Amino acid sequence: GAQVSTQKTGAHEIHYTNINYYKDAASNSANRQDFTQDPGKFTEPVKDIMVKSLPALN
Amino acid sequence: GAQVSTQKTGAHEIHYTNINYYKDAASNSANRQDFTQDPGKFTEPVKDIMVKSLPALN
Amino acid sequence: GAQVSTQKTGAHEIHYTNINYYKDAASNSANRQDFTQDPGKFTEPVKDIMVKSLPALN
Amino acid sequence: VVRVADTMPSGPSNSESIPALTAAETGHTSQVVPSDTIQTRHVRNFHVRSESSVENFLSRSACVYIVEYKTRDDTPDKMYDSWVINTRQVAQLRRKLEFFTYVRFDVEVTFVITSVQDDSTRQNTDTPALTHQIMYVPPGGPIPQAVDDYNWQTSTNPSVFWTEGNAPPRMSIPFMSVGNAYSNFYDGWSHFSQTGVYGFNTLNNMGKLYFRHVNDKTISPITSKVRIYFKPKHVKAWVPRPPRLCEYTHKDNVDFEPKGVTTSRTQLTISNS
Amino acid sequence: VVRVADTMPSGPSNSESIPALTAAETGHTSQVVPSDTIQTRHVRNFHVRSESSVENFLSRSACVYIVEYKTRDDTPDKMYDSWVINTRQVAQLRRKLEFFTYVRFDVEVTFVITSVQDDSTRQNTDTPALTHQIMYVPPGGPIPQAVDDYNWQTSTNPSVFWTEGNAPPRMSIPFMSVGNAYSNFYDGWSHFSQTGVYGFNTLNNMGKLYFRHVNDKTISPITSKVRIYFKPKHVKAWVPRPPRLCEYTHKDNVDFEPKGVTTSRTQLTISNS
Amino acid sequence: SDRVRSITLGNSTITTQESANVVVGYGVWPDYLSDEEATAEDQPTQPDVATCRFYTLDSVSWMKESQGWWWKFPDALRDMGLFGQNMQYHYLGRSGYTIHVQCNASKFHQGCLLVVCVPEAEMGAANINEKINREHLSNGEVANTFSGTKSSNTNDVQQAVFNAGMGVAVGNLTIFPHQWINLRTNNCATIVMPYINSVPMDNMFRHYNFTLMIIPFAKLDYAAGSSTYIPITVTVAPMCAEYNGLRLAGHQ
Amino acid sequence: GLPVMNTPGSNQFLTSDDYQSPTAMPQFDVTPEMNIPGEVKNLMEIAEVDSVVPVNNVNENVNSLEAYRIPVHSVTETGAQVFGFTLQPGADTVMERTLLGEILNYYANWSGSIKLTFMYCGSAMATGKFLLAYSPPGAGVPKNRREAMLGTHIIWDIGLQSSCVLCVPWISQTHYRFVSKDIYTDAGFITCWYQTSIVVPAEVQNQSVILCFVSACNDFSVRLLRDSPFVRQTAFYQ
Amino acid sequence: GLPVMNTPGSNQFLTSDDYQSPTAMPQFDVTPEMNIPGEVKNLMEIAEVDSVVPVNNVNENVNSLEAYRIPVHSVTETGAQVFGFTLQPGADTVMERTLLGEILNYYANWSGSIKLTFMYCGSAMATGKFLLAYSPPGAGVPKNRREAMLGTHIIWDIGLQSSCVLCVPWISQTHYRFVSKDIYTDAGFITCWYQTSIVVPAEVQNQSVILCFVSACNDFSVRLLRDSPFVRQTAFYQ
Repeated sequence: GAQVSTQKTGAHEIHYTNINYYKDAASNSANRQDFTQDPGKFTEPVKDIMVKSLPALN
Repeated sequence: GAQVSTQKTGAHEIHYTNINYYKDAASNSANRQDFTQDPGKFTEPVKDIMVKSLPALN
Repeated sequence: GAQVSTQKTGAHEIHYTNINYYKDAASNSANRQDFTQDPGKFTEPVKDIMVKSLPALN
Repeated sequence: VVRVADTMPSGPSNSESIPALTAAETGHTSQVVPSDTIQTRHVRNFHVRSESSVENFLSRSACVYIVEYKTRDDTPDKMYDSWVINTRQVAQLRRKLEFFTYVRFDVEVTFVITSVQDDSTRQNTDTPALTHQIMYVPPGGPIPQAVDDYNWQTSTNPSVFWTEGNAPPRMSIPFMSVGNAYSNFYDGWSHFSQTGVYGFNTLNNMGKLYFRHVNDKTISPITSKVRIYFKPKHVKAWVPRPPRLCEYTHKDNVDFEPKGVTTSRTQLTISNS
Repeated sequence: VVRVADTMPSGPSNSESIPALTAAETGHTSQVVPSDTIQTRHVRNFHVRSESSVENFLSRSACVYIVEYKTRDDTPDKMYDSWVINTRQVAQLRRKLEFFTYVRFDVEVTFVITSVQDDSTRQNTDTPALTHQIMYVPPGGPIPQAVDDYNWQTSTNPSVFWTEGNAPPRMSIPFMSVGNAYSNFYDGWSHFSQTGVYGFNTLNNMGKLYFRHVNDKTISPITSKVRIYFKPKHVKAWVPRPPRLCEYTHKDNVDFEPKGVTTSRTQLTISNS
Repeated sequence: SDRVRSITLGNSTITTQESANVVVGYGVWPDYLSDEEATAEDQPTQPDVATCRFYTLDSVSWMKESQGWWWKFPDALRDMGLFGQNMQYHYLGRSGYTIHVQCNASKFHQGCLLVVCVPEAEMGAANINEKINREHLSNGEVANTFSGTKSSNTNDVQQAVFNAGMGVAVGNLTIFPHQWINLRTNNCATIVMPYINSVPMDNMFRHYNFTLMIIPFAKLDYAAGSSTYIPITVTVAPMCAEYNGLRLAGHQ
Repeated sequence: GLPVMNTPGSNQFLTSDDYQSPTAMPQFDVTPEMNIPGEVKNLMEIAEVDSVVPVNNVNENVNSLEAYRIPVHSVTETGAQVFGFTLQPGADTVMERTLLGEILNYYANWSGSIKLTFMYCGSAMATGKFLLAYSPPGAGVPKNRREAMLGTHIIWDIGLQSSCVLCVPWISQTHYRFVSKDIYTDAGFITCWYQTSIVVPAEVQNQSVILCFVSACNDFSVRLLRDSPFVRQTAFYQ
Repeated sequence: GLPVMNTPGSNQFLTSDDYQSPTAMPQFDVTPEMNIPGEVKNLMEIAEVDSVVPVNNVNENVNSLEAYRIPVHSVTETGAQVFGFTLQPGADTVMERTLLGEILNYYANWSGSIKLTFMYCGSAMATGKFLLAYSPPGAGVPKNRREAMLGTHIIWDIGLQSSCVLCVPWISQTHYRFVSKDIYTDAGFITCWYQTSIVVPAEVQNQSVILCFVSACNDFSVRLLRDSPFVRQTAFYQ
């Protein structure tokens, strides 16, 4: 019941071990490898989206 | 001699490790994942079972 | 997630175990088996390389 | 993975089918889903009856009896201390086990020991680590009679040695009933002439525990207090019963005084007052 | 593996396309890459927004409340000590959690206990190892009333025993909100006549902790101080808000005094001075 | 071009000729409660014509020296038609919104407003340990008003434009759905705000869901011959409304 | 050896452990298992069984069997309130000691629908209709019959079928409620009303007895364990 | 047993742990998850949103809304300095309390490009052009307009488009900067200048208000956590 994933190392210069022990999900370790983002609902909160080339509400 | 089963997590949002160590069954952990039920011998303790549409001993 | 490599033993007279535990690379052990060398940029720092048989800037 | 039942949709109805009318005079408990009284929508309900199972409800560590015994005194019976093994001396664990008539569980015992230094003239001692011995004794075993009596040797009996400053001890106990289930209720006598004792006590027969200090006569008495925490597991229970209303009186019977069935209202019809 | 955006090359331009001119009067935040103002080269940028995620930003252990209680005194309320569970009494952890309006996190609690010997006539004692009990109590549970009261028995409640000289205790707590997210902000009342209390306090309902010494009446009082370190994890947060400018006043409201928006310059135009 | 915008909701239509855009909340359009999030079980009433329509609130004036306004918005529509009735007779209510704010000015006028729709805007009191009355956080469609100085009244909301009531930095108050009514280009401002809450269906009297804040940054500066009274008119309309738990009238 | 280091959490005893402990008497020849009828594997099988609610608990009728009888009789005009009670299974003074009330007093956060069942134990010749309402909160308690029929109600007749079912549905903001008495979660206000009076012919007694039953529907749930507030002891039971 | 020996590091509590700890209440029936709109998974989504900078913080205008207004008016000749400020997002007295300044005050080492956005809130009939420069350090602060246009600048006109964008690029020796005030890493010196004056016709006011916004570009980053210097408490909040 092992899980192997890459460590966090920098660019231009691994495969650790994770075994889930306790019988719950509140004992699972902190998911500190979620790098996902989408600034599409804090920027561009709009209908009729801009083009950046048109004069943008001319 | 490993056993893999799912953890208890909620709906809409695992696979832990269990190894049986000691040489008896009184050392095995508490089976806290038995969700089975049947209220057929505390409700409906009857012969000539009701239909819920018929007038039920008319 | 195991890695097997040879131990350091002398000539004319092994296969240890290494498992990467922690979630970073600053926790990985010291890489004390890098025997590589190249004295080509501290000796011969030159253009028009010598031959050792020619009289070497005759 | 077992969910609770969902809600099915319903509509305007005019039928001879009557979920509202039932015969409670047969002992049949009616089975009306809320989709048969008013117009309920579609509900995808994800409740799981998880923490209400008979395993989850009783597998919590609960105290049963406090045991107090000192390391040096004037009388030999105030040194070590025994206890007859029973679960019916604290009303919480007893009341949680008295939903049922018969149960089948393995016991997982954990002792928690605290040492209190007594008051004397010479309390400024350099005391080493205390040591404790807990000798299980099956029914009919030898009777320890002192802290230095040679019956504490444990040639066969289960024992445990603990030193203060560690995690508390823990051991498991398998199913030891001679029948098929631990009878929390037995309506009968002991003699076949329907005489003797009435229990509830005829079928205890569990054996007894013993406690002593392994250390010798110290120069300062230390009051020791050990707490026993039963923790059942692998539990199967049969033929339930309603819980107890009146308060308890003793451990060897079921006797009580009558209690009012609830607390009064002083009104009968609610209003905005 | 997610990188930041690179830099695309640009050149001399004369277009009707105007990245510089935008309409900020629509609430749209402009999206000008530096490749549209001046002639930027090709940059292969390997920055990773790693240590700015909402998981990485809040999953640090932070103190919430210090608890002080002695092992023998004259009054029974200065022995054990309780605490109502809330995160809004220290401005650092509170201010880090008040970026958001609603959060969903599991709590991982760690207690750090220190024992200070008080001053008396007879401080030269031979003191054994202290022991601590931390009994969680759900909302509506029994009220402990002494250090020897029989409500400390933990027939069901979560507890932990620690002995001084080890690693500090640690336990996890799952998501316990009855809604869907811990409301750091609730704009409303408690009574449906829009009266009662205003909070922010109507939706705390977390239960309370209790602390006591398991050891008996010692011959020298020892001041005990335990520190609680919350450590959230598995964090999802929604609908953010700007941080707090003015200083805090209390724990059960949001009230304050007005603070100047920044520190003044005494000039407005920079120069070589 | 896209300056002419029309909005039809039921039997009330707003036509503007110098709009800016429509800010759709945090990207999510209003929607009825899908049954993956269903909590209660009885059938809700979705009127959809007598409820999803534009209701006009009171109009306030903007002089040279005015400081701000705030409206609580599940409460300012307490007594506006069948939205008000179906607020009263039920127990749980869920609805989106659609804010529109009319304010017009000529080309020889200048100034700029700021229309921010802050969820869960819990405001601090004027004194530190005083209980706020219900008639100062809201007054229905009667607008409250900020005070630019350090307000020190009794049983009153802490009125300060440089704190926005919550003690936040008011320049940083633009993380929410915001628009700028700069008077040189725009006639109005439109915010379509979906229903953000931690519970799926909530009551509509005990809870103040959000607060619409209009705070002027550029003051209404103009000549010595122009028209002084320049009003501000706000008209909103709920969306996707539904109501759970019909009971007897009142609230207590 | 093996490179290992402890964590904060070592050397503690916790009540909710699930860790494997060694046996004290190994190889123990366990006595065989027997098929006993009436097996409980979930307390929710017990909680969904009908049981009688002590409704009439008024000023020393609790020290008797009188507390279970709900009296009802012929009225002068119409439309009076026979009984009425708050819906707090665990914090009420009515359903406090019933089986559903006991099990929920061992819990803290519950949800799901509740059935009431009303056996009529009058004579075999008298009739009468009774409005069995349910008023969700936000408003107060409906003081007359006209305010009572604006909730979830049922109009129950007395005939061959002597028992009714008012199946209270689930109308709630949150998923789960609280057992304890609090302000944020209030449930509903049962109030029974004469739809008509009791018409009874001659040579029969006028007054009769209605009973009440309570149970749980298919989607009933409980979430947090705790100790129940009914255990009130002082010392040990020697 | 098993041959194991501890390492230096056993029996310590560290703030940045990632070690699995046991639960206190097992098998906990977690309440379901709800799709709430406006989800944040990275604070960098928050840091790249426009927000207003208090530029005019001069000798008690901070106790008012006056601090956000940048005044500008018709000049006699040309070419004066309206405003100007150092580029230290976290150590300035100008962008200290803005949202970008707050988030970077929770950090220590940052990098990436910064956008400024300048809404013009004057009348609908006045025009004027403004030189928006950026002078990288090594030299001082440019004292007149001739020294100002030898940096990264932009010449912005006022028309229908009321707001500009000066997108400050990334010109740096190191990859990352420092938040705190220090000497080794200095950034640049924003200085705004009249390209022309403000020509306004009759019966219109002379003076107007420019606003400033701030945000971050696509490649903005922060590296080290710390405590922010804004939390100044004395005792607990009972």
